[PDB]
Amino acid sequence: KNEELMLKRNYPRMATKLYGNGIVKKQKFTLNNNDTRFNFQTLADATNYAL
Amino acid sequence: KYLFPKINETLLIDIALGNRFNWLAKEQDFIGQYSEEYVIMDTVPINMDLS
Repeated sequence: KNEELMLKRNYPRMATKLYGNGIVKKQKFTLNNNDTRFNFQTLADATNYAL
Repeated sequence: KYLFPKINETLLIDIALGNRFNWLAKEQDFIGQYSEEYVIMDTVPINMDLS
C-alpha cells in the first residue's frame, strides 16, 4: 500500500449512553387532633401512634 | 401367730413437674375485660406529577 497512508487519519470511536433525570417521589400523611381522640382511649398510646 | 404385722417404711415417691414455656411469663394487674392492639396499613410512595 502507498506511502501517503501515513497522512490518513483514524479517530477512536465512541460508545456512549445517556440517562437523564430520575424521579422525585413524595409521600404525605395527615394526623388529626379530634377524630383520632374519639378512638385511642389513652393519650400515651396516641403519642406512640404519632411516632 | 399372734404378733401384729410390723410395717416399717412409707416413702411418698414424688417429683415436681415443669412448663417448657415459662419464658413467656407475663404478669399483669387483672383489670379490664377486653384488650387489643393495632398496626398501620402501608402507604406506598407516589409519582410527583407536579402539573
